Amino acid sequence: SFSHFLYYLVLIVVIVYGLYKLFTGHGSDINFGKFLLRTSPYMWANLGIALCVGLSVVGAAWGIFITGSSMIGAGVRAPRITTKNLISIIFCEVVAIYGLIIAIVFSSKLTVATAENMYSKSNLYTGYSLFWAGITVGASNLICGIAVGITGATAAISDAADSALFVKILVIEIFGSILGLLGLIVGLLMAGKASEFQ
Amino acid sequence: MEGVYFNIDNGFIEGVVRGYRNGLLSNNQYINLTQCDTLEDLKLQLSSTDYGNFLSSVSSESLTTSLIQEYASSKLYHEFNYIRDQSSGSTRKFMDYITYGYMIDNVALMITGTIHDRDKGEILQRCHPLGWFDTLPTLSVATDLESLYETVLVDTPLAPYFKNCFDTAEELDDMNIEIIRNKLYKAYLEDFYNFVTEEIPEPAKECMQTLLGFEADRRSINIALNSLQSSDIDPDLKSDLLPNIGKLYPLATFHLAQAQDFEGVRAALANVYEYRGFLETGNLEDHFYQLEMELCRDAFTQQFAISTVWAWMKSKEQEVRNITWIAECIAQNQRERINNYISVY
Amino acid sequence: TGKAWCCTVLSAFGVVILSVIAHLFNTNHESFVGSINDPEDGPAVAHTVYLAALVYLVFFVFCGFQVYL
Amino acid sequence: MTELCPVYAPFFGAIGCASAIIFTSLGAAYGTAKSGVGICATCVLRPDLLFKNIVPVIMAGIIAIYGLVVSVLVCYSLGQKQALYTGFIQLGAGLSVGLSGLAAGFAIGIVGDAGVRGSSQQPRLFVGMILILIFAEVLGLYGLIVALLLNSRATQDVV
Amino acid sequence: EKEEAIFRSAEMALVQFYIPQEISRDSAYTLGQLGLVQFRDLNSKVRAFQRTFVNEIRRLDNVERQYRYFYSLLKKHDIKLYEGDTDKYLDGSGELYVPPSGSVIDDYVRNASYLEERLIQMEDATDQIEVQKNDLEQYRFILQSGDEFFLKVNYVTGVIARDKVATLEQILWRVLRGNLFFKTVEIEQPVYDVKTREYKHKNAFIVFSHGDLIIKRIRKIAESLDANLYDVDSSNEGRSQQLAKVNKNLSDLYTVLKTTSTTLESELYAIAKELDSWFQDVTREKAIFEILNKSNYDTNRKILIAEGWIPRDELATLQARLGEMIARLGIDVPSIIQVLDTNHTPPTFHRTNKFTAGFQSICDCYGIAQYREINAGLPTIVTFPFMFAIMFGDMGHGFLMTLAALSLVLNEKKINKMKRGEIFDMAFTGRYIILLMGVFSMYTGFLYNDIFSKTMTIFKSGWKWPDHWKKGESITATSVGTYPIGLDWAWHGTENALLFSNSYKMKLSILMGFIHMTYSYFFSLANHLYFNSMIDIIGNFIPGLLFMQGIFGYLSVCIVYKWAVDWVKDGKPAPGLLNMLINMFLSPGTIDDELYPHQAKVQVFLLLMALVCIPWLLLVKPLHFKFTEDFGDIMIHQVIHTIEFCLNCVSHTASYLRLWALSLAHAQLSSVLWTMTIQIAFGFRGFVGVFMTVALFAMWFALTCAVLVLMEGTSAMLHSLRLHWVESMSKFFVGEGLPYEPFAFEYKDM
Ligand SMILES: CO/C1=C\C(C)=C\[C@@H](C)[C@@H](O)[C@H](C)C/C(C)=C/C=C/[C@H](OC)[C@@H]([C@@H](C)[C@@H](O)[C@H](C)[C@@]2(O)C[C@@H](O)[C@H](C)[C@@H](C(C)C)O2)OC1=O
Repeated sequence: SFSHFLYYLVLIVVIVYGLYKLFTGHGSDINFGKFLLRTSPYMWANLGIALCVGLSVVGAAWGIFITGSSMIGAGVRAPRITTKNLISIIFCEVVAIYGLIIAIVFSSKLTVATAENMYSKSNLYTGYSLFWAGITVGASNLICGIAVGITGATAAISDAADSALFVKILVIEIFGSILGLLGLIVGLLMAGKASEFQ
Repeated sequence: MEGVYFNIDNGFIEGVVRGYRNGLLSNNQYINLTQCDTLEDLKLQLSSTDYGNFLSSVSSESLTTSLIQEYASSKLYHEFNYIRDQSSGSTRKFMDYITYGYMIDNVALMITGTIHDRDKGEILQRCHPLGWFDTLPTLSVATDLESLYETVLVDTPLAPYFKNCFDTAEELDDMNIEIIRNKLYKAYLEDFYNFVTEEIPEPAKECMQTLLGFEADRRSINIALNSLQSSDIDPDLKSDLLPNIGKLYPLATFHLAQAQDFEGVRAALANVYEYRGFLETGNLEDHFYQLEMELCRDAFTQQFAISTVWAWMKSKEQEVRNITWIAECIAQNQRERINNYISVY
Repeated sequence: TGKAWCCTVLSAFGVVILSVIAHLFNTNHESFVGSINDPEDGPAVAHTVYLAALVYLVFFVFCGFQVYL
Repeated sequence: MTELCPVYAPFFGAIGCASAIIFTSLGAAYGTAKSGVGICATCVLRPDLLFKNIVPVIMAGIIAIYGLVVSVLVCYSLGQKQALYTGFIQLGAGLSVGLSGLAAGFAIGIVGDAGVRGSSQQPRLFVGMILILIFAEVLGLYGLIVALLLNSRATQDVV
Repeated sequence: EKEEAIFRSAEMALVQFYIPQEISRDSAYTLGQLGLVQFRDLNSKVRAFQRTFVNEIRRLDNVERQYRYFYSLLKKHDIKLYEGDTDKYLDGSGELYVPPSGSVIDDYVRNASYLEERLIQMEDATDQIEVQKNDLEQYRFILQSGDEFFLKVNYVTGVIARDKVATLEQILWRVLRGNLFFKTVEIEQPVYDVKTREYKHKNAFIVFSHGDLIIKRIRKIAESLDANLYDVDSSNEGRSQQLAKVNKNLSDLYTVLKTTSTTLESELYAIAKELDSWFQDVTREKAIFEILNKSNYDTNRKILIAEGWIPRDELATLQARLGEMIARLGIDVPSIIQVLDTNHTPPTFHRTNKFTAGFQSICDCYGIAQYREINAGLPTIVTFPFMFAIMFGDMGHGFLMTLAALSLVLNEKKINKMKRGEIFDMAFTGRYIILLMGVFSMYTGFLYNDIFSKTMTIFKSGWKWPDHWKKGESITATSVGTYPIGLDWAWHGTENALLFSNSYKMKLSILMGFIHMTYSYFFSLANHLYFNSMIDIIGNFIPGLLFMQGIFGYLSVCIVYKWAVDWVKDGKPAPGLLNMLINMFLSPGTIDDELYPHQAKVQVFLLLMALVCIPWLLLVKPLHFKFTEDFGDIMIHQVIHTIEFCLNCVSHTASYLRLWALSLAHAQLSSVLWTMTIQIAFGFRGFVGVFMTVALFAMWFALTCAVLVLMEGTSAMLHSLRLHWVESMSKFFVGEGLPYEPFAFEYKDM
């Protein structure tokens, strides 16, 4: 496999470079601390916001097409199930709503900072908090959207056979949506103390 | 995981196939069809089912058990071809491999008719229209297996399945066509099992591996029992006829190859518990069909699995068989064994 | 005759909208010439859009005559 | 060359403008291809639904409109001497709209293929297909909205 | 007086018909002509093919099959079918017509059977004549080939379809090894065949071989693949002689085919002038017996007992109509109408006008309401177009939508008269829907000051720009007043236009979603009051009402209050409402900014109210059910309802932001389209400027009417559908109601 060979070559190159820097006495030259301190926190904040909304939308679309394919497939014989299983698509799109809300909240903290206070403690904390909270919300919404889409596909296929299946698989779908809700809660909690760039 | 990547290409296929499964007749509908009086009443009862008005064009006097079977089979094959024509890639290859099993039976039936010199129209009618390679009607004349292969089988996707049949005599008879069918279908089973293992993903991979193992065991038992009555069977040559992908392989298949008596066959099958009771008592084919229906029902429990297509196709083929049996019993009015149908839904 | 109806409707909407736009340009409307990015010369753009609206009026009357017959 | 306005700052704006159209076009192309396969499959059996079933292709193309809009609006604030804050704002907006449009186009393609294949058999499924396609397109709309929110802050209080 | 059942379903009474068999057919005719009775399936206990009128339904089904076969013959032998007189039966309303007699139906059945026999005989004769003529035509073509075609028994020259010519070529190659001389030509004209009733293109072919066993081998191979083989004299003189044999027998066969075809088309044209009326009569005769099939016939007596679902309003009309039928027949009968009081579920029927029909189609696509349940189609009439307008928000695009809908509304008589397609029947039954959406979109665009993405400076702006400033200098306007109607036009083109419009639209969405939710939730109270479900009021309404008015009603009140306080003038800092909402749950009792005195006390009180109402709503109704195996089902269902309620509270309030999202998207696309299409044309001047202006305006109008008015007005329409089906109906729509499908006669297209 070309991808596996590329991964192995990258690992070997990284190990060789690290050993070369360490053995020669320049091991501290591979400094992640200086990389994080000298990196603009605007980069972290904007990447966090963009990845939050992007991964939330990716998860929403993932669940949407998984559920919609099954809804249309099972609707050929039972068209009555589309309107009743639209709740599954609603539960898939609510994660995109969550990502949009988190993106709005984080973008409210995108203020221009002065040159002297560019990499201050508060600014660096804001950048890290926005980046990681956006990553958390986006990945949680992606995972929740995929799970809710799988559950909704099963619910549509099962309630095509008998309508009593939907009222019992909606519980599992609500359990799935709880994951996205908790992801939003944690993402807000991380950025609660992160003040605007100053 | 299972359903993360399935619905990209096979979500619609799975939904429609499981709706078709929902359309399978239940026990209550089977009983209602059993309580019919005439074939017209059977058609009217089937109208209320998910068959719809498939016999609407058929007149009352034209309504016959053979024609009912023809229309039910035509509807089933139209559904299967529609499902295949909406799928691509691994699913399309899976459907083609499903069709190859009927195609082998079609070529065997055509050759049997060719030596038997039966009526061409009835020979074409009896053939399964799912497995149809373009040179299939050519089979009504071709007899030599070398000429067979070079002029027909290389063209068909059955070419990889014809490897070791050149050893036998060039003249072809009923025994030759039977052994050629067995060898071809064994090679097809090996190729299909390999395709399922490599390309078909979990959980459809394991489910269809189990289903193909059951099919291989079934045909191994059938081949052993059909060759037991014949005295020209070689124990080592029979290994080329018994499939090697089933649960019987390798010990039970070896014992079956060395088996020469019905008690010997039972001792060979003593390795597996499921198949012991099948020969212990009762109708063997009835037990095979019942366990096949049970396996199809178990296959339909798994979601985001393409094995549900195979489970559906076997289930509705059995459903068409049951409809034909009920129609024949009603037309002949011999309802002593009218309730001898196999259903799990 | 569907093309004639489509062109008649489009040309009538042109005669309305472009005439309104040219009137707003001629009066030096804030929303149209009130920014440095917006065109500096008001009357020139007003005359250009007057000519465009006259072209659309010619199209409108021609297509309406075609529809009427 | 200023600490606030590095020489690599325009790279982020330019690459965000490029990505805004690149990823939205990729998603729109996937949607168009899948929906075209579905439409051409169904039109052999039901040619009367040829123009009714083209909606998935239309809704896949709107994603390209969103990407084009973000690319056009990003070019407004592009410049040689632009701050790193503006560059990363542009990159974030472009990435947001691009990834959202890519996901939306993938979903629209898959659901539109399923819907066109299932509406020829069952005409009642056209409404459901349109609903799910709208649910897929509103995701690209949300990406557009996030891109616009980011862009609104691109050149405000920037020095 | 007929009740105007738009707020709730029409009141229904189950009516029992004591129809004797002497007038059973006429009674079924009159009941189907009325079209006000939804008959109950009284005879559902018995299985099929055993019911009272199974044989007579089967006879009419056979006649319908024969008529469908006649229609297939008319279609294959292309003939336009003459439509029947719809006005003869009035195709609707309560008017009664003279129905066909039983002798007329028997004559129809016998004529259909005899004429089917005649038509199948004639069709078989025509098919055999056509197939032999086709064989002779192929033989003529193969005789008409050039001399070089046969130069390269010695051959198997014949005709095969091009679908198999390659397969035949290759299989013959493999049969003959390297001794293949397969020369083939093509028949340019399409060849029609009666075996498959389709046209297949054929290719004449010839193969040269010598061996008798080989020549028979290849002949059988060719014959196997549906190829009509022919014999040729192998000489040019022989070919000429054989072709002279042809075109003379072909003349006789053409004459015979012409005579038979003329006779058969005469018969089919005779059918076409009367087939539609026969089909309508047979369909009505089958429908009346299918309805009569659902009757509890008494063997000892001669009375057909049938139960139907007629609204109480038309009960007197039905009694008068049945009395009129009795007077027409003159047969004396006992009391035929006897109103019943049962515990069944009556159907849900709402009387709709031409204006409310589309909105009720919208509200019934989701699901059918319960009997005497608060109709969701009455508030939809206004809410759905208004939510669409909030998302749409454009006075120019809204004007285009209004004109498009008015074109249908004013010309609705002609469109009703003419046939409509699937996309034309839709958007015409909802022409009033589109009209309301367009009018409300114009209103919202006025409130947004958005006319084709521009702004209207109708009134005096409340913002005053500085007295003087240098070009390119950032200037901030100072407040002088407030804009009377709509958003201020001084906000157009400003850098912080988005920062204001986004907050305005988000708070508008939150407020108009809270109001719409509470309006829908009060419909649950109306339903409970009508149904006398006081325990429902105590256990599901009051807890949920307190929950939403403490968690989300408080948010709306704070949003309104923050607008009514001059924070700059008062000196207090502006409290972030979103941070306040977050802190109301994630850190009770902590407020960074003081919106109003005793904010923390009220916030913790409302949080306690919600956290008390959650167990209230989860437990009180199951507790009442326990203290009046079903207890476990009720308890679990109440848990599911509670969890779904709490989740969809925040879910619905958050998803109402789609109004702001779509409004922003529409505004930005409109502005960007104006920038890329017309704003470019302004710079150019002269003849090229005029031409560019014309072309760019045409492209702008096309793109507008394509994506913004039509398609962006379709996304908002369907999103308002979603907000009504999910965010609004789930509040008060119990659903799972029986749709009203009365036994009415309609024109069934063939
Ligand atoms: C060639 O330019 C056409 C489309 C292009 C290239 C649009 C670009 C701007 C695209 O990049 C954008 C992104 C998408 C867009 C703005 C699609 C609108 C399409 C028009 O639709 C109004 C159809 C429409 C006229 C046509 O598709 C059908 C004939 C039809 O009218 C048939 C009707 O039955 C159906 C109800 C109707 C529906 C589906 C809209 O479409 O024009 C075209 O083809």
